[PDB]
Amino acid sequence: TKYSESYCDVLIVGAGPAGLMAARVLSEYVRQKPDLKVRIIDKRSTKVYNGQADGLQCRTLESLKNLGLADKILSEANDMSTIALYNPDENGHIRRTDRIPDTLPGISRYHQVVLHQGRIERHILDSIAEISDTRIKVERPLIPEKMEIDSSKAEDPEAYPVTMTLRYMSDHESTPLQFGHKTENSLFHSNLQTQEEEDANYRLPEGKEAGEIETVHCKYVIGCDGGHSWVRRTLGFEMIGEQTDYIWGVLDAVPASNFPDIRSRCAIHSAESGSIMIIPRENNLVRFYVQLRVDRTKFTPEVVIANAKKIFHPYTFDVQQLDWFTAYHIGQRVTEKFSKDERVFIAGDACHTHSPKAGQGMNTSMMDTYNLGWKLGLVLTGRAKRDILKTYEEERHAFAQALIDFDHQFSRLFSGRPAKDVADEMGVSMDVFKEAFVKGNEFASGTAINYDENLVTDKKSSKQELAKNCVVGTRFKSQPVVRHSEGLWMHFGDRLVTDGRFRIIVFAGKATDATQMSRIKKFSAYLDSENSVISLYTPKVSDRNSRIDVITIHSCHRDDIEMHDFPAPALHPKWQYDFIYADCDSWHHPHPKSYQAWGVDETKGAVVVVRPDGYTSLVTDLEGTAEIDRYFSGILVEPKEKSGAQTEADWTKSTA
Amino acid sequence: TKYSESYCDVLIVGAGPAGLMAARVLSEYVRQKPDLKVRIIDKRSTKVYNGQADGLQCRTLESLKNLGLADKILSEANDMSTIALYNPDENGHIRRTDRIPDTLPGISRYHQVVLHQGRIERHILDSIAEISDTRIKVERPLIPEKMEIDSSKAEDPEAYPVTMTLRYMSDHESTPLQFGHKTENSLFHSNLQTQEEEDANYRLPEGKEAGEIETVHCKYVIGCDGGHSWVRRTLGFEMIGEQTDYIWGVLDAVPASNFPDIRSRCAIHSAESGSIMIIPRENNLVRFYVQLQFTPEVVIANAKKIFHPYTFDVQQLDWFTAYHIGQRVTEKFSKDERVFIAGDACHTHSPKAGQGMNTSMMDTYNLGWKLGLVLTGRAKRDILKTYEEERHAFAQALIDFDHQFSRLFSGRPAKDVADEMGVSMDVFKEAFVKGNEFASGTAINYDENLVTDKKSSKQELAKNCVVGTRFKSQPVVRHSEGLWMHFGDRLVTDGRFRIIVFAGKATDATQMSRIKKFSAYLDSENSVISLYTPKVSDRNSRIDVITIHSCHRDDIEMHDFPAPALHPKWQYDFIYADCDSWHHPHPKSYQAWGVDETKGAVVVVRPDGYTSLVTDLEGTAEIDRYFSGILVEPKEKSGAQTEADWTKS
Ligand SMILES: Cc1cc2nc3c(=O)[nH]c(=O)nc-3n(C[C@H](O)[C@H](O)[C@H](O)COP(=O)(O)OP(=O)(O)OC[C@H]3O[C@@H](n4cnc5c(N)ncnc54)[C@H](O)[C@@H]3O)c2cc1C
Ligand SMILES: Cc1cc2nc3c(=O)[nH]c(=O)nc-3n(C[C@H](O)[C@H](O)[C@H](O)COP(=O)(O)OP(=O)(O)OC[C@H]3O[C@@H](n4cnc5c(N)ncnc54)[C@H](O)[C@@H]3O)c2cc1C
Repeated sequence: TKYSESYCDVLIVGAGPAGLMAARVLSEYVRQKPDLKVRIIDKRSTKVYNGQADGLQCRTLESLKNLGLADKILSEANDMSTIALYNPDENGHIRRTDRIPDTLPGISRYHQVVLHQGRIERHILDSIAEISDTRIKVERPLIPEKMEIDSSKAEDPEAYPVTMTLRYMSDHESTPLQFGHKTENSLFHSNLQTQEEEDANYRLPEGKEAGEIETVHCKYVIGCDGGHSWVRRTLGFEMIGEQTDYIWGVLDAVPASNFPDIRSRCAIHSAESGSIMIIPRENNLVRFYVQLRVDRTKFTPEVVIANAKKIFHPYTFDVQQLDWFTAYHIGQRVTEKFSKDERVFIAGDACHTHSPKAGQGMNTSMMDTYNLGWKLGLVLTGRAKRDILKTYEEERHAFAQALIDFDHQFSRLFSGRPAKDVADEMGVSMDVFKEAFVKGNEFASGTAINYDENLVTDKKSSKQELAKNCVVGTRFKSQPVVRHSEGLWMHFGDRLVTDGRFRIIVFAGKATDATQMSRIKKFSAYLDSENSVISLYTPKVSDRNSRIDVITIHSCHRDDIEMHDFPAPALHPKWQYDFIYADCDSWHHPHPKSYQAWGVDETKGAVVVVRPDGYTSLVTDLEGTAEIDRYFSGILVEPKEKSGAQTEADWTKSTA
Repeated sequence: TKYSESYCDVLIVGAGPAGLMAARVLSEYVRQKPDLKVRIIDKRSTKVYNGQADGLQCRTLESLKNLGLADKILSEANDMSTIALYNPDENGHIRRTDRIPDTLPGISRYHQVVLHQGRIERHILDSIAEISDTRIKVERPLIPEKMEIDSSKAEDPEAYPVTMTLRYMSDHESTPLQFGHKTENSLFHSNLQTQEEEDANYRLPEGKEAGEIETVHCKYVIGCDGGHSWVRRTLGFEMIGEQTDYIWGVLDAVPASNFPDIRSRCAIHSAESGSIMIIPRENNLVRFYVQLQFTPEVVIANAKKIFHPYTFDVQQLDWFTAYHIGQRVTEKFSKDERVFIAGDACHTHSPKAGQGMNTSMMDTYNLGWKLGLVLTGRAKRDILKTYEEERHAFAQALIDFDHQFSRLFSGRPAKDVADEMGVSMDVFKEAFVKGNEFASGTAINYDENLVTDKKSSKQELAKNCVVGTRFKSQPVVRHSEGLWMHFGDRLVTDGRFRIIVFAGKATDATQMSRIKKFSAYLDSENSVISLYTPKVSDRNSRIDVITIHSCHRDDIEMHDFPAPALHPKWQYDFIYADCDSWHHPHPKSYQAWGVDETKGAVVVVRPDGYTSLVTDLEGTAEIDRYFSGILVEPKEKSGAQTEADWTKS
């Protein structure tokens, strides 16, 4: 009945974790250039709880911290702390054989935590509201009906190569089934749903007046539409993998059990009834993953509870209150392609589906659009070349394959029967299981990713040895530093606010040394010069740390050198105190030995280039200014009016 | 005139930090007994929005944490970290001669932080609304005109001995602060901002008209009306002390300076122009206390002289004031234990160690729980005497400290070794370092009194848990999942007393015998748990019994401790361990608490977080006697524990 037409820079299809992270990242570029139009749609109402996830891993939290979202999430989430392993003994009774750390010591300053997905979303929704000044909001219930891509306009910055036809649904079309169960349940969301049903349930019924069918001309489209992604199926992107018939059930409940480790993360392998994974949650809840075509109507809590009782034998297990529940089969799926012309992208469950044994979904799916987001943002504001969009798929698809590989094995070890004795070859070795879990915990933290050389990751021009624990292509790891301004001891990763800027981390080394200070001054003379990356890439009369943020971490105690002993304003910006940090001893903490943790020489230092994303992309010395120019030349687009050579007088000397 | 009459349990005059903290603590007793009527009024139309008090010290933050208000505050406040001391050369040039820590290492897990008073107020206002489920609201602008006290009714529980006559003020009769609420650029609004903005409109409680005069019959009145207190003046309590001729100015600004330590806390003694104290704040602001010889320009001119030769300009100005160096304190804090005073109303001093808001909230944090327990029929009225016994001596020590410190800060630095009129910079440094212990608020030691029992304690069983001092937090490992945490986070301030059971080496058969015997006491018909928890109420709801043992959690289970006495049914915030964990070494917390690792001890902590009794597992008679002098037995006691051990099938 109503036919409409409009244009937009980005269309995000799906407002789950992936889609919302995409919106949150894009919001920053929308605030810098308010003409940009970024829309995000969902086809579901908010009346049926639409979520299922609860775990946030180490690198997700470091990233959320850089988006200003971690402290609010951390004030409510639960740190499970320990993984207690339970398996049958001589007589087949389950007992605790071991305990391993839920997060690996030293891997990150943030530990994995768990929290209701709806609270995670709310926090991301508030941030989007703030960063976009309420301008970007989820539109629902809306659903794409057609997608037409003109591959001949793909490299044209003025074109709108993707035409999306959206249908405005009815409240009833947008409401998912609940299969007759009283308890709020996300068996709709569940992966037992079929993509057929996913499309069939939100379909314009028969007595059918689409309320409105909108023709949206888009520069870019991001498909964050889940497991059965319609965006993926319409691009023709196959998905390799096959679903087992191992079936598990999920209970979010306030338990009433004598199980000694009911409040700890646990793995329970029973002799013959299946496994359980306990995920202790906030506010007295505990999540239970209980091992059990399937008729979802008959899939009740009761069936799941009866099976959990068998697995817990001889400990007791009862539910005091049940908030939600689901079911899922064990299966792994991945696509080979994440992009169609670097115009239509898929992210999140749309690209990779797997079991929840290591709670990786929401994590990986937000990290996908955290990666894509800054690349799209720089492209959209005219700051970076379109070729950086190829790095999305280059970096994230290999990661999804490694994710599916890890889940493939971990889910099967988790779902198999434990070996009775050593001769029982077709049982699961509990020692192999422990080994897989410990090894899986490094991968599952999200902190071990190493991106292969690409347009925004330059290994070839790097002297890696100058910063040995700052491996190009890996996340720039936070380490404690002492802010020079007042002596505040802090995690340096707090300083890397994600807002589209690249960083140049200047490890000034032993700045009191006359020879080292000569190198530092020469580097700052480069920075101040007419054609440095600072002068070239920061728009005329804009702040010189507004595109490329130049931060100095030195090796001296702050009693031995002043901030004004560093070049001003190249390294010591006028009346600004978030630029000079020190690897030294402080009132409440010992010398953190951060240069050493970063693998950098304490006397000579190094220069490390970090992406907007927080991933190290270049490692050189203070003399490697040509490698810095070349790195930025292949990525950034020069503003129409450049800042040019630094013309301000040293503010620390100047009399007023 | 419209006239009205009503009754209330507590009337709080003054909605500054003191009053708000009183409302916040009383809110909990109101939630437990919703008939209680607690009101809080104020003569200013709106809350403060800028400047004024800005310092939060260690013990305040520990307490705020126990009230669920520290993390919100910490997410915005600034930790000044260092104090840089500057004094003149031989040629009279100011230079940095030293740096000392802003918070003393090891003194607390919280460091002093700074954040203006409007933010604090916002936060205690939101807490109040949440705990009291919006029932307790600041009524403003209203002002008392008369107070009549009937001392012959002081000990009658049913009486309303204090009659307050209140007047509803009009928008234009209330005096607004010059640096008021500032609308936020943009369309986006968080709730702080939204709350801030409605708070910024004049607005009598509903139906009330400016001019309306209300006669309020009160059981209790708390005057938190500030340095010029109308309540203290009406009570006739003399503000004893002297006001010097030293005058200082204050600037809350975004500075434009080449001073190297502009973002650090600093003390600057200039040769002949006076002193400066720099207090580096949140969001690029810096607070400057500038000694004068009025408007902001006069204060800037003087700061330029003191900073010579460094530059000093103001990029933006958020607030400003001037005051005189002076100290004043009352001898009494209470009239019949019916009308109390708290905060600046009892003690005023210079802001050199930003003690005002800190001490004032600690006053009503102390008074509050005592009033709360009396009002809910849980404690006897005699505990109210301990407010004044504890807090007035502290106010006297505060004025004594400020008396000396403000004078050292406002004097001209000694040129020579012979310059005796001048201030010795070495004496100054000593005073500051020694002042920092006091100013943390963590060294208070209350004298023996009804709620603090030193005589019946065996202090040696817990040597760093000195009766009368705050029960210091120490890292522990929650046994349920192995979470490493500060144990003080567990002492939620909500009116409960704690019994901290240091179970010691629980795997020892002899030690477990003592533990079980203690738990048999707890479960017995006449224990403090059975006597003081109402029939069918949770047995940790009045006296909260927490167990901290010395074993690793791989060596003993939670269900090896008596259930439900020490291991409550399906509840996992009771058993903690002094052990090694995944991310931290063994904290050595028993040793930090000065408690024997094998034998343990039993420490009783007040609702307030102050230790009040130290004994051993056999000292059950001392525990009974301690609680019998304080608590009132409910009409229907819980009696002996009758639940089966829930851990056994
Ligand atoms: C039981 C269970 C527990 C899990 N636990 C965890 C855990 O703790 N940690 C973790 O990281 N992961 C977990 N996962 C995985 C995680 O839930 C998903 O991987 C994650 O939600 C993927 O997010 P997404 O944004 O890509 O897609 P989804 O979360 O599926 O969201 C897609 C969104 O797009 C919408 N949509 C779909 N089709 C259309 C359309 N055609 N048009 C418009 N909108 C559309 C939706 O209605 C939906 O809001 C768990 C999964 C399950 C099954
Ligand atoms: C103008 C000013 C400037 C200050 N500057 C500083 C500074 O630079 N540094 C520093 O550390 N501290 C400063 N303080 C001191 C500090 O703010 C207090 O120590 C702290 O707020 C604790 O005080 P209080 O709660 O007891 O009283 P206050 O904070 O004074 O609050 C008293 C409240 O009661 C009200 N009131 C007063 N009379 C009546 C009445 N008759 N009826 C009803 N309500 C009434 C007021 O409107 C006020 O809201 C300043 C205080 C003032 C008032």
